[PDB]
Amino acid sequence: LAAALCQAL
Ligand SMILES: [Pb+2]
Repeated sequence: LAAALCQAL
């Protein structure tokens, strides 16, 4: 979940 968000941003 944390990774997904870092990538998105
Ligand atoms: Pb991250």
